[PDB]
Amino acid sequence: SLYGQQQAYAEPFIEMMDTNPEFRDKRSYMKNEHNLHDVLKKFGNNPILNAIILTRSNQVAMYCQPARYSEKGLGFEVRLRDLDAEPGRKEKEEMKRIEDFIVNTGKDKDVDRDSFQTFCKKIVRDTYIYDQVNFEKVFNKNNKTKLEKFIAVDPSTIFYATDKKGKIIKGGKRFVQVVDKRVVASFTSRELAMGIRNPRTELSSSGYGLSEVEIAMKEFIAYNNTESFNDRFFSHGGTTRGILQIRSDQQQSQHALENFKREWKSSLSGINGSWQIPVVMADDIKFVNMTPTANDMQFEKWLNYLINIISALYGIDPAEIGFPNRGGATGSKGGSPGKKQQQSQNKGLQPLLRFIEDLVNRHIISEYGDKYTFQFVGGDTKSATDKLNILKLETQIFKTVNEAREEQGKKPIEGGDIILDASFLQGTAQLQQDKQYNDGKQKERLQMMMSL
Amino acid sequence: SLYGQQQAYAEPFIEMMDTNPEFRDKRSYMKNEHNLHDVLKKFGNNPILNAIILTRSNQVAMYCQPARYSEKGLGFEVRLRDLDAEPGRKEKEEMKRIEDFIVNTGKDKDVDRDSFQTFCKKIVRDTYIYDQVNFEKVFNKNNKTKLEKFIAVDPSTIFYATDKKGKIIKGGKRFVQVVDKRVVASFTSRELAMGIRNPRTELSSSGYGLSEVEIAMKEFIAYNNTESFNDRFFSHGGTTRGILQIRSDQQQSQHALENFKREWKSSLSGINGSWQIPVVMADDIKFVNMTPTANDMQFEKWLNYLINIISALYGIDPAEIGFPNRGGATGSKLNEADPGKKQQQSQNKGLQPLLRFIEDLVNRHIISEYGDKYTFQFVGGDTKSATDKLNILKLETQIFKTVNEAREEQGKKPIEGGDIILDASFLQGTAQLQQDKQYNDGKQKERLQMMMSL
Repeated sequence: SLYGQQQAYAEPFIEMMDTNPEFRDKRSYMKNEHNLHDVLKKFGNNPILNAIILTRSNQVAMYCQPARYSEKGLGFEVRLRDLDAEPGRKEKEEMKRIEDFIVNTGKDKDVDRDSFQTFCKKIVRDTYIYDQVNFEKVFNKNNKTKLEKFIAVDPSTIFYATDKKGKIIKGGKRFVQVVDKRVVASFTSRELAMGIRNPRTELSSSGYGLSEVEIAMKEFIAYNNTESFNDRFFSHGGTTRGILQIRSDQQQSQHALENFKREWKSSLSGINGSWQIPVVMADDIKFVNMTPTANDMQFEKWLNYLINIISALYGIDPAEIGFPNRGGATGSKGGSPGKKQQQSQNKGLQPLLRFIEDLVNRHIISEYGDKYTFQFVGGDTKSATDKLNILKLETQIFKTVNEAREEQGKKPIEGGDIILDASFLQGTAQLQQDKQYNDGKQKERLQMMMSL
Repeated sequence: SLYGQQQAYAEPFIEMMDTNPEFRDKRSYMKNEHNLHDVLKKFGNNPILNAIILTRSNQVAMYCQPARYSEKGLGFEVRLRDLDAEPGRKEKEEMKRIEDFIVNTGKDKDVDRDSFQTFCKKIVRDTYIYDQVNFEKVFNKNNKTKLEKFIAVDPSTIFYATDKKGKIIKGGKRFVQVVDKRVVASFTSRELAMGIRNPRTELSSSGYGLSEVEIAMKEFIAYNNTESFNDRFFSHGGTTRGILQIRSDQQQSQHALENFKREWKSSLSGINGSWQIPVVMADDIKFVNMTPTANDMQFEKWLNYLINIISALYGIDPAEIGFPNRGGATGSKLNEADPGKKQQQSQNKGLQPLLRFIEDLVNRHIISEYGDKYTFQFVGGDTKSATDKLNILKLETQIFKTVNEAREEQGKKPIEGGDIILDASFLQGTAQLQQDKQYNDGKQKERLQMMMSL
């Protein structure tokens, strides 16, 4: 079963003729193709797709460091789930250990291992080429319960394992690694993650993702063709401006024509000849124009249209990648945190972050139990000025001088323990007199009782 | 009956020729077609439709996390229905358990199961291709009353079951799953949800939805045709600029012409020849122009028009997805969304229906297992910074709260000299009442002294 025991079928009921009984083929949407990822691999050098992949992975890479050590607060943090909890002495150390483990991508430091930055760049590339991310989790050999490493794996090699009955295996070796159409490794669901951004209920989708390269493939081909078309003017074209027709009773001999070429080049070529005019006395002379006087690129609008579509599918502004955004160029105003940057982050960048977070939470942190959470966190506008303004209000509303000083680690002072509000002091000054009056009243009552 | 016992007929009175007596066919609007979803499946790879599905699903995905654990408050929450109620000790834990269940899409954690994000993405795709969402509810095998999982199911496989009398079944196995025109499963109303965005009273609609792909189908075909037209210039066309006519008393032999081609290419081709001019002494030479000097795409306006219609049907801005809006960009217009003029309206139009629909399904089908006291809602963020909370309390402490009540609500110890409102007039009042007491005390003591004297 794909997910679990269910009475609705979630896979093709009749076993389709997969090339191998042991794994599910990555069939194209129309089933016209069974080796889709080897098709997509040919586009991994596409300049537009790589410009997108690089801009996204560069943006993501800024978040890879822990926020804990980043004084601006920008980065990631490992946190307790409940916002209301205060972490225990051991919990704070466990959270710091998990952060360090993530940074190092493993228990020990090892310069030969990918950093978390390299891991994130890898899986971003994999999402945007294949829409499939895989990383293996390696447990300690002596203690299978202890996680030691996680390493990203080539998604083109990972396939769903299938039972002899053509059903996808659950509980067993759910995944296999296939190289040269033989199984070179196998994995449980515990040992290998799979992440997909564009899921489908479609039975024949067989649980695989859906690459934007597949959807946009016609556009990419059209792009390639128009680029080659515009380039071939130089590479293969005739740039010849025109034909100089000279005509007389009979054509000149080849010798005559070649020494006419010598007179020409010796009199008119380069800078040296540049402003001289030939005199020629042929019976008639004509020049036939074969090209436009001013050549430029063609199909610019077509290109813009294509790239606008591809950008809309990927969720990126064409102007982010050096194209006009058709229609979108008008307006795009905003306010507030940068007017446009904030929404251009919303478009795409936030989903990718939350996808990475989801993968990490499901696969890694779950080894440590549900009390913790991994989240990326942006900065805050909480400078010393802002914190002092906030506390300047809290000290009217809540905080005595000594509570504030204690929060700074500064010794409480005699004459603290007071709210900085004149009404509070007028109250205490009233109550003091009230106390001294009641003391007098009660003492005089007692003295009267003793007199009687 | 479709809904229930009623004296008005809600279905075609004469049984229409369904392919199978056992289930109602998904007839096309005009009944020109009986396998409509197999038609629509061919459009599921359309780039425009996929751009819409991906943008909407990505927007929805951000709400999938619980608000409880999300410090910006953005996500979903499970809540009591009444705003006036205060949750009991057990209710808070039950709500947290239900939230966790939703996140996990089931009782236990299982990496093999869809997350809520994947579920929402799936059902969004299903709504916009088919206008039909289905997910099965799986109960515990030992206790049929205990829900364990809910899983999204391929809507193209789900059909209404029909009695032998052609009536839609109610109370029994209302639904069947059909694969290869054989029944592979059956379901009660209890076990499978159906949600539809575009209902119709039309008797022959038989309770099925209405896909925008059906309505827009002509536009999608026109789009495909114009795209193929523009592409075929390279793929299949003659790009030939023109014909060089050279003319003399008789045509050259083929050998002569091929060594003329050799003189030409050896003298004029590529960068090497790029600025040389041939001299030719034919009797006459002419060049016939067969194409425009400057080619570009055609029917761009037609494309914009088509996509404008499709966008208007789906409820999305053309300019969200890289097309001109033929409603002028300044005509589209203290806040109601995330910042930015473009996004606020398309946010309203797309998300608020879609979100409220997803909520509707969750509430009717899942939460109803726990009874009506709870409600599921998506929630946006809030403008409740420390500054705003301090401003609010700075007013509440003038209007309501003594220092000690405020501090206690923070869990901070009450202070001697609290229990007072922070207003000078309040203290002047209490100082008055104090003097009043001291006066009445004096009066009463002097009354007592006179009475004892008297």
